[PDB]
Amino acid sequence: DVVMTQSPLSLPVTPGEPASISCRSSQSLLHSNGYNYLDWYLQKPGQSPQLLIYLGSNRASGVPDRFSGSGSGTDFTLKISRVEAEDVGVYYCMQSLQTPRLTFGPGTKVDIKRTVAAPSVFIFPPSDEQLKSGTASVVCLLNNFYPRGAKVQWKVSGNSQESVTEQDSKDSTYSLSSTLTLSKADYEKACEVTHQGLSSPVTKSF
Amino acid sequence: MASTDSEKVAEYLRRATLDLRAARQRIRELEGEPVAVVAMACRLPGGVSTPEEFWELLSEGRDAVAGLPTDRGWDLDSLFHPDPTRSGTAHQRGGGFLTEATAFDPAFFGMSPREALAVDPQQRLMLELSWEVLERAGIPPTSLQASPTGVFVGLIPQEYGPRLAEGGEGVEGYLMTGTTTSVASGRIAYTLGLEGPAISVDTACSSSLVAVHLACQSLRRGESSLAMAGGVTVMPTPGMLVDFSRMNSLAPDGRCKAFSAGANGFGMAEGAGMLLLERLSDARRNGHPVLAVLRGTAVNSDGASNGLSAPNGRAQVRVIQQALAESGLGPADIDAVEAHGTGTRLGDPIEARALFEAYGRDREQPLHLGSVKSNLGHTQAAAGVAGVIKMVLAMRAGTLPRTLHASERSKEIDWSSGAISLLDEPEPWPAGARPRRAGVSSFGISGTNAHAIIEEAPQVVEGERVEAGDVVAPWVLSASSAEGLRAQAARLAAHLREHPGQDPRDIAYSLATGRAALPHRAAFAPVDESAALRVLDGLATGNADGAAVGTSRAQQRAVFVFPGQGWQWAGMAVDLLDTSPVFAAALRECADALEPHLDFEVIPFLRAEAARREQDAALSTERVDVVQPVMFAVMVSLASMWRAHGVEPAAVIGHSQGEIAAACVAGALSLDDAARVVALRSRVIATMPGNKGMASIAAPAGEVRARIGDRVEIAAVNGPRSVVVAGDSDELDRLVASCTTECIRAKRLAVDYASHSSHVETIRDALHAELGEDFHPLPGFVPFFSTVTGRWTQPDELDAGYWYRNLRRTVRFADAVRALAEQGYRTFLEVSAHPILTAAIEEIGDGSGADLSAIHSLRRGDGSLADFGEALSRAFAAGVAVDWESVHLGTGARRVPLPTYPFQRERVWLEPLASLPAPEREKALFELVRSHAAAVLGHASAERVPADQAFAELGVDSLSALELRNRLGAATGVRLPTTTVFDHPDVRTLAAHLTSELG
Amino acid sequence: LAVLRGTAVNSDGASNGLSAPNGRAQVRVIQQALAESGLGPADIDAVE
Amino acid sequence: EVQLVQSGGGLVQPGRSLRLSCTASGFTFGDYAMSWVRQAPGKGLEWVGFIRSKAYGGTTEYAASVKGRFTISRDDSKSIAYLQMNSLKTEDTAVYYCTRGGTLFDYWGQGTLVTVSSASTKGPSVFPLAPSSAALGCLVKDYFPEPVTVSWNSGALTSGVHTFPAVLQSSGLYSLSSVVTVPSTYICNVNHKPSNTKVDKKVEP
Amino acid sequence: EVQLVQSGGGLVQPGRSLRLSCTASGFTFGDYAMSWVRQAPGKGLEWVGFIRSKAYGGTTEYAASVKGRFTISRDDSKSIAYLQMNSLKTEDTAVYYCTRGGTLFDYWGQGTLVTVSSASTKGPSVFPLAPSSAALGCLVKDYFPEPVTVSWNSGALTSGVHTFPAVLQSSGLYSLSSVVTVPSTYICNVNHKPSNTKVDKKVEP
Repeated sequence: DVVMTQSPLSLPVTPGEPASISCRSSQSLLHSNGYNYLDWYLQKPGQSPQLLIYLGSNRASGVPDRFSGSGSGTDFTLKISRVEAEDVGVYYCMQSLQTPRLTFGPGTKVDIKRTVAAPSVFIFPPSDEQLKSGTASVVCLLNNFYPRGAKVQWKVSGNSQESVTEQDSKDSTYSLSSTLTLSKADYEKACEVTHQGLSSPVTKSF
Repeated sequence: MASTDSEKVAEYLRRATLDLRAARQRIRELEGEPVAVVAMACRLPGGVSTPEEFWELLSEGRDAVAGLPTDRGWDLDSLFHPDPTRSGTAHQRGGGFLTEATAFDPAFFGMSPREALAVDPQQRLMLELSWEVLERAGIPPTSLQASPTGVFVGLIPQEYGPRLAEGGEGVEGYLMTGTTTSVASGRIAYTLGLEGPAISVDTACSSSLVAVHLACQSLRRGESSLAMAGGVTVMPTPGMLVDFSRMNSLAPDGRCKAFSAGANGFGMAEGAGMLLLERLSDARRNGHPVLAVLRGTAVNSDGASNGLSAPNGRAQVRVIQQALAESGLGPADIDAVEAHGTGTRLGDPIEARALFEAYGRDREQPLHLGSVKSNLGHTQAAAGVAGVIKMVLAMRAGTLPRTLHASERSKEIDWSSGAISLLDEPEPWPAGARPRRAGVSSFGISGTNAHAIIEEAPQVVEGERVEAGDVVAPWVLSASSAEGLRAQAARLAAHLREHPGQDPRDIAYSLATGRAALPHRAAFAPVDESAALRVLDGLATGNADGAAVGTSRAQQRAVFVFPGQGWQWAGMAVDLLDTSPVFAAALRECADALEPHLDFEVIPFLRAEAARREQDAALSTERVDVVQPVMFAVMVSLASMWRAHGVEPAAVIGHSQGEIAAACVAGALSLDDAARVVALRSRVIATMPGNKGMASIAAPAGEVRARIGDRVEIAAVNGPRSVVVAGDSDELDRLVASCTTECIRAKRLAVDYASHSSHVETIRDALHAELGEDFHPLPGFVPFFSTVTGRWTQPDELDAGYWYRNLRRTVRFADAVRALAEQGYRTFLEVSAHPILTAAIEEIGDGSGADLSAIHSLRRGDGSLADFGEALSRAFAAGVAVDWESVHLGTGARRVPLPTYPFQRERVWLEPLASLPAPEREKALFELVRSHAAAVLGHASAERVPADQAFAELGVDSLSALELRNRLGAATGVRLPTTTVFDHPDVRTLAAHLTSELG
Repeated sequence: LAVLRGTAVNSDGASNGLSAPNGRAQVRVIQQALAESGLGPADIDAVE
Repeated sequence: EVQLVQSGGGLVQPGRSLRLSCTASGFTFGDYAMSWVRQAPGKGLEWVGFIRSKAYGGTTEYAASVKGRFTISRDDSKSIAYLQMNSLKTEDTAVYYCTRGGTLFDYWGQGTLVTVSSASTKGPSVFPLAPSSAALGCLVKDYFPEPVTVSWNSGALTSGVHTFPAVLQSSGLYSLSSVVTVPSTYICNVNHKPSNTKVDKKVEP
Repeated sequence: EVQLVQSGGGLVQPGRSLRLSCTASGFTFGDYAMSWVRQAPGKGLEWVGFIRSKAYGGTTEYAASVKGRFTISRDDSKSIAYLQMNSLKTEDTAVYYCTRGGTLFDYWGQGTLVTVSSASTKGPSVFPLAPSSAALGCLVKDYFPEPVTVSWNSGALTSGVHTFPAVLQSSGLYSLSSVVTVPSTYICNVNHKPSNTKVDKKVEP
């Protein structure tokens, strides 16, 4: 069969603090040679993917001493001993035992860590000139929230699109623009979120 | 699959090997990365002041041992008594002593003469050496600011001033800051601004070589990307010859008879040396010149020898062998060692036995054993960086010099082996298959032995191309004093008259990139090396001939002012375009941006001169619909040319249509946007003319305000005595008639329309129609000054309405340039083909604040690249911070050895109230503040202390600043704030504030 | 007794006086000895 | 020193052809089997294919998604790797990247934003976002292709400005929704660079 | 550190069973494939055999010279490699090494001197070498086994002393011929340690 490899997909890191991404493989990646066939790649945000670790633990030259690798083929653990602004992005656990490999895995979505923020829900009803243009776009903006595990539902669903920006610097939050590209009549008939910045559903409508 | 484990476990082997090939070349760069010797400065015994004038002492076999200094106030009479044990007497009757360690240039650096009086001659010379060793590497000594650059000086405590317990009269708080080897490495890293480790070394006769060791490893590890290693022993007291003589160790002659049967003692000398060390990778990547290459330096101690003074044999071999191992070389890889050769009848035998052990035991060719101390004397802590300079010259001249006083090879040393050939005749040392390697040994009196290995610079410099160019690159030179300016023009005429045939582009690249921009600049664009050495012979006397001279302290950012009509000649741009790829490209771009809206392509109209522009019912570009588009074509191209040679704007000021170039160059509008705008404003302005006209006149503006009438009212205030008035033919002609008879000449501009009046709004309909909303106002790239509101404003207001507004109200160019002057900028380049209104902003500066600097690009009937080299010349000379790595970005220019700064030396040796009458009060307090400044500055010559120089560049630190504010709080009887020296950085500012604090 | 993890030496540069201290040349030596020892600013418990 | 600079992105329609070139300078090209991977906008990397070393011989292993459509080649004497993309479809809108390896992707190219959309170049339909009673924003719906630049008060306000990443509709168009957060009357400007259509928006509740 | 320390040499008659043990401490014994390289006295190294890793099957590859005679094993929990040397003949007199690599010999261990000789322990037959008319020497023919040590003037003369490495006859015995070179009346004392038979020799022409 194929090796299924998973990780802590949404691991937060705070600068100056050791972090630890882990990988778990269904099959055994420790090949006869005594060498694990797992590789650790880094795609820093909007750049070419980088090779951090090959053969499970070996580190690829040019990769700082920070990226260590410890564990066995099945349960691995990339150990960053010092997370700076450079130790962020997507960390792909990518096997080598079986190659055809259609995917690099979901990848560990790394974020600069703060506490949990309250998502600021803004329901923005569409401009009426847009209703005189042939479409409708009510936009439910979700400003300044972290972590990014919040969805927007459309009640009173399915035409909704998705626009998240990566983490900013001085606030280190996320912002979502859930867009309901819509049609002329069906406007004559609400958004909320279930982010853990709050608990109760906060439903405000156009 | 992936060819199981055949194309995988072999794909991981080309990483685990290619990572091993890069993790092993990190270990060969953490331990044996060969560091370069980028430059060498030396002030050595005799006339030596450069590493080239030492090769004229080492190559013609001259001994620098002449006699004891008479400059230094040494007794010279109690130093010599027949009794050899009389306390206070010296045994050597001479020695190679420095004739210039008594003198120093204080105002050059941030040092008060009183502070420079307390500065130890060891650090005082190290400051001048630190500048030379940077001006000799092509590194501007002021470009190394807040940079990782270690300073590793090796000195000896000695005794200079008066014993600190008793202090002094003027040197009270600075005595400490002078007599401390501590600040003899930090003072240098402060004046230049270096942020690298600045450590001082004390190993006596090995201090310098041990300092190059510490520097070599600060480059192997990487702590500092650059280092200035080096050691100085200037002896300001005969104390050392009185204490080295009580142990009976100085040669009665002061001569270090190295390895000679006539060695009657070690002798002595005073001296200084400095090396600019950079790891070879960095040195050749940054382009810094590599002279030789320090490969391996080892430092060991003698251990338990026959006393603290006596040398050790095995310990010397263990450092002559540790250097070779640490450099990865063998005994047979070294062609000529530059031993200590201290000169003692005991040190030389053990030293040579050490050299017969680490080299001589396994030799293929005889080792060429030498000693710099024979030619110089034992320079003590400068010995080792004198020896590295003599080896680095021996490689750079392909000759190994003679060891003077070595004809009688010592009888106590077994030379029978023949593996060591004492250099008594200059033995050729030519470049060959073997890299030329040498070894420099310094064995101190402290017991610490150091040995460094110096390979020739890898001869990869070869491969340079050749070419020729029409760019007459300015030969820019500058000094901290007007007399230093006349001696930096005289020491270069001499170098270009005694080192002849150096490509003129190579002397303009070296004087520009490699000489700091000091606050007295001269710049001339030579066309030859006799029209340059005639200018370098007029700049030596002071006569500004064919050059541009200027005192420009506190000036670093230029503004671009944009003149209107006045260069009706418009026949100088042909010349610039024909000789300028950039002016023949930017002009094409702006023309092809103008043509989609105004068909007229400028370039044909440009070959057409005015001599060829008057036949078909025409004048000197009087067609507004044709002059304004081509004016713009020339103006934007000139502004792109000035930004192509490195001068970028700070603010922007456009007279009438220079607003449109404000749009273009400052990023607020594109080439197409601004081209369409002027082209469209052009056709509209071309429908009114036939009844209006502009009339520039110096006429009093507070008087033409009553003359405002007959439709002729002010369109622009171009200075105090500069007024552009605009109106119809009612007052137009009578102005001239009724004015020119009273010494007020009305320059009736050759124009046919009126702007900045109520006449422009007669085409308000077509002006708002044929401009359109397509050149959307954009926040651009440069600050800008509106000549409609007369204010520094945003770049988001330049729209169709903006052009109308500008053509509607008074330009107030005078108010704009004065707001520039008061705002922080002071220098303005009249970007134009002929700088009309040049003395107008000069008029502005003459009657307000400080005199401004009117730099200009071309002139009427002057558009050659020679006049543009002169434009860049007058821009540098007037303060504008030209970037010279753009003017020489490519011209076939290579660094050339040039004379360093001419330090105007003066002997600095430390031996052991006004009832508000008039502005006469302003200049009286001014003089009072100056006199109390040049009495807390130790300026015994109270005469003058630069008025434009700050209170941080005249050495007005705490002590000076505090006592100054106290002197003023007593003479003027005021309560000056504690941070006054920071509140008012200049004596001008301080005097103005004090005379302004009257109530 | 204790291990000297990292060290750094860094001149004040062009300060406002030879004895005058630099405020941003100490931050570059508390950060050179903190990036030569492989540590971070949160590992050092106390400062002499 | 090694580098794998790419070239050959652009704008095509589903059912066309396109060339992807991988200039390899720094290493012996013939030694490494080189891969071609693909980042669909904002999702994980998917490996397209790889050609084995000429010294190894072997074959050209492609994905299941692009077999019979893409073909990969290599040349040593001209030292270039090729992703020949043929019979394109909407899925190929992505940043194809060329890595030096077939199992160990050690080096990578900058990524070529190869785009396969059926749309044409049209300016933005700038639609404002009136505040409820708060933040103030403005849509950029129905523009194509990316570049895009929206600033506030014409690049005066930069604090609180959150440009919302390009969103593509089923029609092949793009939609940015740039919004500032500040209590008050603000200007948003949009300039579709391929078509040079700068539209300006004044917004009130 | 890795140290492959060996044990198990000695003296046997052709047709015996001898054990060679390779103590591996420093590396994971099961990853490498230990091999045993023979070096007959004073000639080049010849590879005896090697066991594959337990994960590589454990297949043992032997030489053509010792197939059906020697067998090689390995144990991880007791971490020892074995060369089981059965049916020895005269060829096995040699310094057997244990390297840690089948194709990539690494540590090599130390060197276990195994000797297969049919001889017995007898002292030297010290026969002097009279000078022609020059150098003065003395034979030690027919001793077994090596150790052997010969001095001159009973360890007083060390300059010019050449103790020729020993020599094997077809009879299984050893022969050293120690000779000094100096013009003259000298003594040579040979001490065969296994049998403790110290014979002394005075020589004249």
